[PDB]
Amino acid sequence: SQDLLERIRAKEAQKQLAQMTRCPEQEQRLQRLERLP
Amino acid sequence: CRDLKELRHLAVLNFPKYCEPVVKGRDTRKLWRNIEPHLKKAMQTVYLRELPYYSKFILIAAYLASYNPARTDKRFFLKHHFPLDRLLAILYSIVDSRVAPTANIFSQITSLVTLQLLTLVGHDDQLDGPKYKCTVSLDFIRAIARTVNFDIIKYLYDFL
Amino acid sequence: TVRQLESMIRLSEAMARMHCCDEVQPKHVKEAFRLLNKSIIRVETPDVNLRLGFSEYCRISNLIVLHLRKVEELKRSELVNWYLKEIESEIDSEEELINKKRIIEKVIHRLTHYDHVLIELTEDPYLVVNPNYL
Amino acid sequence: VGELTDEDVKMITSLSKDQQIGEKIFASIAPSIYGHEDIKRGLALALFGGEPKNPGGKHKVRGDINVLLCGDPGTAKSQFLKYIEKVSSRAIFTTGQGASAVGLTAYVQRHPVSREWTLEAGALVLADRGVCLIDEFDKMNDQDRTSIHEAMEQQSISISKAGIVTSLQARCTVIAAANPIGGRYDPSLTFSENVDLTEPIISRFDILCVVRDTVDPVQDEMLARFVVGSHVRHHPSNKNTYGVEPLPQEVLKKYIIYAKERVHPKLNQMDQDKVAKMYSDLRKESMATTVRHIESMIRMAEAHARIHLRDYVIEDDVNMAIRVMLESFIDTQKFSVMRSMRKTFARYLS
Ligand SMILES: Nc1ncnc2c1ncn2[C@@H]1O[C@H](COP(=O)(O)OP(=O)(O)OP(O)(O)=S)[C@@H](O)[C@H]1O
Ligand SMILES: [Mg+2]
Repeated sequence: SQDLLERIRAKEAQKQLAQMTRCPEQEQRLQRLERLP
Repeated sequence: CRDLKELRHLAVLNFPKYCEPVVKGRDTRKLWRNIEPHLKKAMQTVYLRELPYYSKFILIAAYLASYNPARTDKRFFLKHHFPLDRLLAILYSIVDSRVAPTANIFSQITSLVTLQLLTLVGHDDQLDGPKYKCTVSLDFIRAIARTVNFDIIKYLYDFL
Repeated sequence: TVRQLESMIRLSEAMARMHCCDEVQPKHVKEAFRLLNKSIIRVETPDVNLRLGFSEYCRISNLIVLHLRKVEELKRSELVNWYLKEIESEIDSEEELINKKRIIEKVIHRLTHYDHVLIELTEDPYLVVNPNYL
Repeated sequence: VGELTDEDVKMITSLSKDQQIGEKIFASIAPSIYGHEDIKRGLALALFGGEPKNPGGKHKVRGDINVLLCGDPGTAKSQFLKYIEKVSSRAIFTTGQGASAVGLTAYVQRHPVSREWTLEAGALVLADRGVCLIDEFDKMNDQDRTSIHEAMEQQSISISKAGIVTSLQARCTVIAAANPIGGRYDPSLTFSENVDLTEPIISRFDILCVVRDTVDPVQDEMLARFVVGSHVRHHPSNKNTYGVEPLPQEVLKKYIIYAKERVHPKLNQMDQDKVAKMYSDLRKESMATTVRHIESMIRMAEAHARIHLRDYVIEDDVNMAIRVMLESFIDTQKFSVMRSMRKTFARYLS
């Protein structure tokens, strides 16, 4: 059913949002770390 | 159409065609598909319920004289660069053949006046300077010009 | 003139390049046709009664008329189910789904009872297109 | 001529014996443009050129055709001019705004080093034996126009400046483009009224072609289909009315060169009575509304004979020249009279 698929998508989105609750700067430095040399 | 009388009249007229498909053999889709084009044709008319040769030329000349300002007349007819005389000159210019001023053309003019196609403006006693107006719809004049093989749009100053 | 035809071809190619597509698709043509047509344009269209824009209203009307006319060669609930199936690529939350259901119910009712483009035939009434909509 | 390969000559001769050589030659010009038979016919006829003559060494009769193209916007006149620019072995392209009287002609200047009077050739002088193209001729200043008539009529320029009097050859074929005043051609007016040019300038021109815009759904379909097909064909990644296959561009160029440099037709079988009666009728119907028109028709027949590579002119060339000249003449008249002209001259147009 459409509702089940949408609820699964919402759960995945919430899990990914909890994953990205980590500070964005942590990756930005990493980005810059590839540009420094 | 919100008129109760008119809508009831339409229903009375169109019911026999409504009831044919079931007689031929509660099928809503079948009835609607069978009946839609007839309803459209009926809705085409909600509230509604062969001239002689020279008469056509007279009519088109009158239309041109009425709807074309005089200043441009020569611009459309003189080979090098409303009153009755203007109509006569325009008619003489349009027709490729030499037409003699027989009384029959005047009889045609008067008959057209009687048929309420051309309206007389001036006094009835003044039959030396008469004025006329043309009351023909543009679609009618285009159709008659098509039946004559004449392109009136090329001469209408307003359209140009 | 032919210059506008060349402009239309150029616009379709520009749409194709925007989407990084190696081939041109008719969707780009349909998109550019509006832009070539519009000419005189207001600053902003007024809202239509929660409010919805005039362009979205026309889009929904066009979609529903096209589907009904295609199926001609339906039911209210079935048509709503089809619409929600077609718009699944945009909805991402339950709230958006219930909002879309509200909007489509309101639009279908409004077309049925105000614009007369949709005609009811006798909880799941049959819907037909007014035969004079193009 | 010496550089020509004998294979080129044999191919040209094999083409000449074809009964439909004219049709394929006309269809071979502007493949990318749809329709417009009359304009390409006239331009090809001018391109092949006539035979210049000097009867007695007392007066010189030009063997050149000057073409004027008046068009409503959207008819690809510039495309035709560009194609003519590319095809010609010798060609110069000029625009209306950037062409001054001094620029077009040779002018006297003091040399920066030695400081003696010297002549610098203009566009027309370098167009000698070639072709000159004028774009937006309606933008010409009248003062700049004045110098044009001498070169148009005599194909020679006399420069009398700074104590130096010189004569220079100006035998060139001139193709001019023009747009009607107001941007739209009015069929209810004379050709003179629609174009902001004096009568002598038009008189110097031999062929006049007016192009209008009509809303015809079937012609619109044909135009759209041909345009989109041409667009598909000429993609860099991917890189007729007469029903005849167009000739290759190189083959056409070689044919043009050989015809220009070999054929010299003779008008020994022309019936003077027919042309005299036609010219009397032309006088009648022109005063009702000249000799150089006769001269233009004569050189037109000569060019048409050169197209078929015939040392002598057959009367069919005369008939076709009469037909196209009459078409050009009636195209320049008002609508109220062109119907009568067509009725009167239905014998020749059929
Ligand atoms: N009959 C036609 N067939 C094919 N392509 C055409 C035709 N008419 C116009 N076009 C296209 O339209 C383009 C632009 O036309 P133009 O040459 O600018 O118009 P125009 O008739 O020369 O009027 P001007 O000089 O520009 S105001 C051309 O390059 C062609 O690609
Ligand atoms: Mg152009």
